[PDB]
Amino acid sequence: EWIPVTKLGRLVKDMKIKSLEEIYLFSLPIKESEIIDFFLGASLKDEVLKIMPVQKQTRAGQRTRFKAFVAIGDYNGHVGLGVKCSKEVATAIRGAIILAKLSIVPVRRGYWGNKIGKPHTVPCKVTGRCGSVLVRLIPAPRGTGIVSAPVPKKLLMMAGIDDCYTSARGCTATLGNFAKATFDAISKTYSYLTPDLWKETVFTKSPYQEFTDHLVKTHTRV
Amino acid sequence: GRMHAPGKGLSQSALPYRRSVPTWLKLTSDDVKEQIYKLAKKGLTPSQIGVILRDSHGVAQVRFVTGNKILRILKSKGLAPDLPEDLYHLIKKAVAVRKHLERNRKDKDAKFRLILIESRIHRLARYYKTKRVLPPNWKYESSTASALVA
Amino acid sequence: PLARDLLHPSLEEEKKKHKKKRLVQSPNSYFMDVKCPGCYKITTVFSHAQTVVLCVGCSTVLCQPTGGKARLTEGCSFRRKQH
Amino acid sequence: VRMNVLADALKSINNAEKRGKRQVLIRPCSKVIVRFLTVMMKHGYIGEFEIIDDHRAGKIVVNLTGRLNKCGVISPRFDVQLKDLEKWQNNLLPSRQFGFIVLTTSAGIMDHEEARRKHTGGKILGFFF
Amino acid sequence: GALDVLQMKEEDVLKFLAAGTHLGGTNLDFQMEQYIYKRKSDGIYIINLKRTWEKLLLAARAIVAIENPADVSVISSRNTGQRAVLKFAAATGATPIAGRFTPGTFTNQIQAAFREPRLLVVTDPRADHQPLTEASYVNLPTIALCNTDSPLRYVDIAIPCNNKGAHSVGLMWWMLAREVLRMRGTISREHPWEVMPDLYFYRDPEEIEKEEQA
Amino acid sequence: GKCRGLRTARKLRSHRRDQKWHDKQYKKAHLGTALKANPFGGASHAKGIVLEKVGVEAKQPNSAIRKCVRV
Amino acid sequence: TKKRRNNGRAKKGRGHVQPIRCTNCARCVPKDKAIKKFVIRNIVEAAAVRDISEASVFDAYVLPKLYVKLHYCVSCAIHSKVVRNRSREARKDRTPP
Amino acid sequence: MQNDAGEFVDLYVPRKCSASNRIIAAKDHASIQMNVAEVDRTTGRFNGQFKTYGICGAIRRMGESDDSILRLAKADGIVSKNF
Amino acid sequence: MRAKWRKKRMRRLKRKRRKMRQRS
RNA sequence: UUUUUUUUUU
RNA sequence: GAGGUUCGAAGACGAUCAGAUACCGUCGUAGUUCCGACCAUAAACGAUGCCGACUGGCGAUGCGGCGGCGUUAUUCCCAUGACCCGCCGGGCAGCUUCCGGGAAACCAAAGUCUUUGGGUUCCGGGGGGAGUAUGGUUGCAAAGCUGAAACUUAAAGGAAUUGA
Ligand SMILES: [Zn+2]
Repeated sequence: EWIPVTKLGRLVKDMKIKSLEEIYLFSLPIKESEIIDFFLGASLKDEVLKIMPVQKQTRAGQRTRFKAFVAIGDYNGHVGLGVKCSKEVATAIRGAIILAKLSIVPVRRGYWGNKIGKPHTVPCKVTGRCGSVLVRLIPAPRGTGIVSAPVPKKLLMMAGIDDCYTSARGCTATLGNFAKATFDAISKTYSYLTPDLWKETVFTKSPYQEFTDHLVKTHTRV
Repeated sequence: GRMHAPGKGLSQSALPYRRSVPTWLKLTSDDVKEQIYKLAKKGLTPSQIGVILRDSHGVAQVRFVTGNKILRILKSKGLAPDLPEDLYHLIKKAVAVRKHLERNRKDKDAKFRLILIESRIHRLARYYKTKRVLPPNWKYESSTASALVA
Repeated sequence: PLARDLLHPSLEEEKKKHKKKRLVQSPNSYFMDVKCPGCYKITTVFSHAQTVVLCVGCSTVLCQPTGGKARLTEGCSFRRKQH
Repeated sequence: VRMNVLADALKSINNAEKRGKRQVLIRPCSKVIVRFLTVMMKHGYIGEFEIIDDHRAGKIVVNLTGRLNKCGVISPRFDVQLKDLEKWQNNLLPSRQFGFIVLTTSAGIMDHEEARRKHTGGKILGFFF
Repeated sequence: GALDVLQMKEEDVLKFLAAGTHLGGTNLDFQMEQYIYKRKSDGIYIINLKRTWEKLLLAARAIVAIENPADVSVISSRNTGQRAVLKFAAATGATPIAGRFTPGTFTNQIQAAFREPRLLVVTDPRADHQPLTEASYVNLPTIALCNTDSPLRYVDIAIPCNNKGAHSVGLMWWMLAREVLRMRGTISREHPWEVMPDLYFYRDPEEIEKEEQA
Repeated sequence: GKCRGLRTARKLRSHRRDQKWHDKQYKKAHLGTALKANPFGGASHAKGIVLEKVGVEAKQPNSAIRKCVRV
Repeated sequence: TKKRRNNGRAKKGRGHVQPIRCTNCARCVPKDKAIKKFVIRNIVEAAAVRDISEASVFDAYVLPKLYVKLHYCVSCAIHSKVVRNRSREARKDRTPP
Repeated sequence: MQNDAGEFVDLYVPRKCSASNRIIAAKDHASIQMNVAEVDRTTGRFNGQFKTYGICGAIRRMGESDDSILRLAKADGIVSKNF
Repeated sequence: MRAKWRKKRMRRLKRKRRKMRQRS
């Protein structure tokens, strides 16, 4: 019951794209939440963080608008966060989940010490900045859990990382800067140039050129 | 940068990579030493002995041509002055400052510069004390500075 | 320009730059042999001269240091030796 | 006026890669630095380099593959032993999967993994990853 | 293009000299210096014509690489390049935009003017700053007819040229059109193209009226 | 900037001790003046004699009359 | 914070400026910081020039002009109505037209 | 990327820029993947072969993409040696 | 308390204090 | 040409 | 200690108001001037330590050194001056700029800073009490330099958002 309105959206509906991983590869902007809903809708969970009733003071007075943070994650390998400020509590919450899903970014995972077993920690200790908040994720041995504030603890489990230690410098009481700074760090893990990424990337056909005749047929129909 | 000045100057001697004596130089080491001797008997500091040997005559580097430094050739013979030349002229300049100082006591720009130059001797003379260029009991004073110079 | 040839900078750029900061530091000065009108003797004057160079045979000055290169006289010709 | 020359070399190299260039121009050159670059050779964090013999402390030209994130110095040459060398790793290295802490062992300038195999510590000099 | 069948010819030299593609301007860009031979006595930096051919060919290779002509766009703000932009749009199938580039064409997916080209060619980054800035959010590769002072912000490939000159703009557009049509096989390389380059030239309204009346 | 040399540890201990006289917690405890000044004299409890019963007004926002005892 | 990068006056290089008295209130203010303008006013008002001209003996050869230097400090520059307050991007302007 | 058992354990493998050799961010929306078509030596017509050039958004955003492509194509032989 | 005239008052309280100690 | 103050948590 | 030309604390006189111990005007001592010894304070502000490496560019200014098509005066040649084009090193500097950092205002340093170490001095540790008390030392005085404690408070603060 969804109609695509863009190139990537059409490719998702007609099952010409296997998953989101190829999308991350080509750095193509995503502009539909139906892409994420179709792929991992049965394994994605969302949690609202804070709604502070912000307002303003003019010749009329105070009228509160609600702000909504929510991180969306499958608890396995994919998380992202989004914000939404509107006039109503429910409108902010719903839309923020759409944006959080829209801005989902790959979460790269690694091993600590022995490489046996499944990945549970970060590839390396990483930093992210938002305002004055500097969030540093530190690799942890297996079975420790998450050492962070309750909200980033939820964010790291939502991202799927099993064991973490976290150190934060700055005003972490500001939740938005706290989550956004750790997400910048998490987004820096896969962007971090590690030795196992030194292998030369074999360039693959972009989804546009790999599927061009189908793109033209659908666009002429629409 | 400079010791006592806020000058980030960049100008020194950029000696060439080729240490060899130029072929066109139709000069002998004995003649170079003889021209050094003629300048030495005249009473000239080696700083301008090398300068004269460079502008005229045609020597690029005395050290490159012969193999020993100008002060080393003079010191091996024994006619070199006991007081180092750089140490000497700073005392002369301070002497010049103090002559103007007693002529005009109101110049506080001169007083500051004199204090600056005095310590320029003091740090230099301490190093020369350690390297045995001058006796350890050698001291510099305003009263004996006039006797030191000339 | 991400990549510029540090190992082999161009001769035009190297001569354009300062005598320092080079691949191998070298003088911008040179040697050159003096012939003055009315005289046969050949003098040797190094570039950037700072002392009076008077010809013994001609009994006349050759170059007066006026800052920078020693501005020589009118009649004397210059021939830069050794490149 | 210049107290450390390896610290400058590692900083200027880091400053070049952050921009994204292909080569660096190191005004000084110490055998300590080149023994640091030979560890960079074996671990594959920069490419080959040459030394210009200008008779004045030498000059270094270094070719880069842009594979290095940060290279740093511990200017106080701290006396690291085998007991505390593991502590420097978890304090300095981004992860135990990669990265290297280099130190002037009495056996020569070596990375920390080679130090454990040789059972010899020394004075810490720097790190890279 | 290092191939001999793609090497330099003579009629192209005449066209470049007559249109004035090789003078550019006086303002020299630090990242554009490698495309300059030297400068005149008027500060006019003469653009090396070998570099204009090479970047034209390299640009042309990018254009022939796309398999859907309807998925390429052409944008013109200055009216001087609008006519050539339109002719190039009709000749190779590019989608034409003219006048004022409405905001949200590439980023806003809601309005009916939403376009998502796979390639865009740009007459001048200075006059087309808005499409290039909007190109920074859709990772859209662009080809720019760069001047000696054109701001190469969010540019991907640059062809040295004279965007100030009216005739220089139109000639280059026809020349890229001739190259891509030669390369794709629609127009043969063995014979000169039958359409005059003047179809790409924009003429002032007063001059157009005078010519029509006469 | 702060010193880093390997033979300045005495300077480190001195700079830390002479700057430790700058925080309200350390200097309050290690001068011996706070303990001589509080009526308790370092006492968590104390046996006193009830002298007077008084009523003290509350702070500005609260209009209350607390029941304090002078001991 | 700094409302003005210039800090009001034009003196960024030198340490001191000799003061000039304000015309409207007689208050000393540094010259470079004060609002100083050149005023050229005809001796006679444009409407009133004709009444004098009619009685004038001269064959239209006399046009005296009154030129007076004007100096207002900033407290009364506003009262004069000169230098009305500007917008946030407004400040960064110049002569005006 | 690989555990001690030899299995290839990862989610994906992002590309890189061919000049800066730096990982292109998954949400970097200014990074291009430009295709350069190739032609036969004699025919001069497109032969269905293209060469990819990955450029990270930042390098393009700073202004080094134009120089990086030229060096890469000349190295690959597309750009004439006598450039 | 303006900053300067609080300083003036503290000085004048100090001068009165000194005269009291001098007479005592 | 002037025009002071205004009340306690809620 | 020299003379007070002009200004001008203190002070006086005249206007303005309910009061005006002030702004306005007229005088006006000390002062504003020079000389010797004190006094050492300011928003002595770039409210922005010094030495050292790296770290975009564009149009300009000073000095010095280097190259030049030409214009112009000494003239009759070089040469000496002066304008224009650049290059090199030391500067006082804008201006733009997704270099970058910063809470932002704004800044190529207010960058290379958790991916934390080039050397080091001075200096800060919630707000008051308080630059106070006392001791010491300088000064003719006024005051300067050094400088607490008791006690008391949950905020004081910086930047930025829309109104008034
Ligand atoms: Zn006024």
